[PDB]
This record gives sequence, C-alpha cells and structure tokens, in this order.
Amino acid sequence: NQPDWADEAANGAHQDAWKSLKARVENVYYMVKATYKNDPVWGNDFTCVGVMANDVNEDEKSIQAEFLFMNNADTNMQFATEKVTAVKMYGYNRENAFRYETEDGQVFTDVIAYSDDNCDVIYVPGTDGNEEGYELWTTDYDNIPANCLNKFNEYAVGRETRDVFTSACLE
Ligand SMILES: NCCc1c[nH]cn1
Repeated sequence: NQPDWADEAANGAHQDAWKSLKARVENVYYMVKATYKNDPVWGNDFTCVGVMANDVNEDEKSIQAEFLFMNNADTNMQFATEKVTAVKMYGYNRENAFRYETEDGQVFTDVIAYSDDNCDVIYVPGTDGNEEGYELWTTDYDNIPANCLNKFNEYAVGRETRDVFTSACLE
C-alpha cells in the first residue's frame, strides 16, 4: 500500500536520497512550498524553513542538519539541529527517504518523491504524529526549477498549496 510514484524501477533514478542529503552540505535548501500547515517541531502555520548539513558519514549515510524556521508562536527566527539518515522505504533497494532524529529522540521519516541536483519533492506520509502532505525544497528560493515544481504540482494535486520560504522571510 504505497504512492503510485513509489515505483523504484520507473522513478528510482530521480529518488536518490543519500545524494539529496549530501547536497545540503554544499548549499542551503529552502522549503519553498508545502501542502500542510503544521509540523510538531516547526510549529503551526510554519514559514521560512531552511536547512544546511555537515558531518557527512558514508558508513551511516548520515549528516548533521541545522534548521532555521518561523512560526506563528514567535516573531523571531528559530533554530534546531537534527540528525538525518538516508533510509529505505516502500521496499526500495537504494535509499529513498530521510530519517530525521531530533535531539529529544523524536523521529520523522519522509520520502523523496522526486529530486534533481538543486531541488526535491518530499512526501510526508503522516504516520509520525503529523499531517500527510508534500514539500518542495530548492537551493534558490527566488528561482524555482520547473522540473521539481511540475512534479510537486503533479503529485500534490487535490490539495491546498502554500508558500513557506520566500524572500519576505529575510524582510
Ligand atoms: N516533514 C518534516 C518533518 C520534520 C523533520 N524535522 C522536523 N520536522
């Protein structure tokens, strides 16, 4: 029981999670759009989510990730550090998902629906105590790649899309 884009033979070539994780070491990834409003960590009506990574561990397929975000609870940008590991979901043989672990031990496992060198479309299954939905991440919040944007809009059909990180975040 899994999403129709979760077909490794058809789409695995564009679902390389470890490559996508390591890409966050070189450039900040900004969550430019999502289909859901709340996250247990980032808050309610969260905006302005970005992430950068370091501490690449090839043995573990892990990085350390520093996040920035805003929510309707505080006027100021918030920050958090989490471990992220590339893992397998939906029976894939090559890692296609992100396993985030917070400092308090809370785990979130999201799936790479589509990725290219500077952008990702990530699916949140909604089984972590959170809302099911999609996310669009890009290295440039002003210039959004059409390939990922089209894939996001395709897979996220039937929902309400909203903006998360935009230039307004930097006032
Ligand atoms: N879908 C985002 C899950 C998450 C990871 N870390 C904090 N929240």
